[PDB]
Amino acid sequence: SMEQVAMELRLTELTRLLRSVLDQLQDKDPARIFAQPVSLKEVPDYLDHIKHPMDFATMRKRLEAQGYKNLHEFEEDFDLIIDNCMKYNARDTVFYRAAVRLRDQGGVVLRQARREVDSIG
Repeated sequence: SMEQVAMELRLTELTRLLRSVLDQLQDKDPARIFAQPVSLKEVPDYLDHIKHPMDFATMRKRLEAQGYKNLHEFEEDFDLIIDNCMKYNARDTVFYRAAVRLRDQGGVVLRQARREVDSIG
């Protein structure tokens, strides 16, 4: 149907906008601390601590399959990156501190993303 095409075009355009958002957030992690999944070879107990691991590569895979239907879903995954790290790692660590800085800098980006998603529809 034509309605199904139009809905698909909207999803494609959301995907474009979320790819630009993802790039902008990942620039706020210049150490690449959040770039890849925590390795279960290197942190064998990780899944005893963190039940829903997340990282920028995993989000990029979902995004390229058009697997985010709305901005809320995308933000959920970004918050997992931050929140998982702030639980597993202590305050005095470069990991925790990287997550704080990513959260604070990412807030700005996400605030305007929400306005764009609402504005363009």
